[PDB]
Amino acid sequence: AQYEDGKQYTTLEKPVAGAPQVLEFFSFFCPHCYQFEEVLHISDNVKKKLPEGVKMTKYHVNFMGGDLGKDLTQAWAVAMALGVEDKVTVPLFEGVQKTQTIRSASDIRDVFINAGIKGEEYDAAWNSFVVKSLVAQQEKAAADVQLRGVPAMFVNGKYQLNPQGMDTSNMDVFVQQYADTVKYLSEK
Repeated sequence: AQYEDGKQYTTLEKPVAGAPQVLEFFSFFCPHCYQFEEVLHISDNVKKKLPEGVKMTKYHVNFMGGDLGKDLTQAWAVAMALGVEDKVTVPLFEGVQKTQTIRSASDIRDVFINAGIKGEEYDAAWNSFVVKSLVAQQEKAAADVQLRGVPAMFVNGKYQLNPQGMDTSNMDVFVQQYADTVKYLSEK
């Protein structure tokens, strides 16, 4: 076949019912994730090829960066609750991996302030129980698929993208193959 289990994807031995259609995991500490966001724009290019009616979910994980890793998962929860993902993703990646100016929750907070979210609004979100369950959702989804590495994408809780089995000579070709694979699995 052209798309083979074990080649461009793997199949979960333990399918996850009720899972989001397209589920992506990342960490602001994750060097390939930085690439995926900054250079390849994977999430965006997957969306451009996905069908109508399919929604895209992205969650942060704890298992990188210790204490600050967990802070970041709560901050992504805040970003999701306030709908400001597209305004903080890049400064968070760069603050953690490029400039190294993010070392504490307060530094994470500065990114949101500079992005124009109000202090009060941020702190209320940060401490809200709606954010606590969003943290819970992120952790649970990661638990349900036995996640020990990122970046990771899952389609309908039973297929996992396998980017190592795609050619990386050409960034652009890699992305389209990646995206086309998701679309394929989507229709499966």
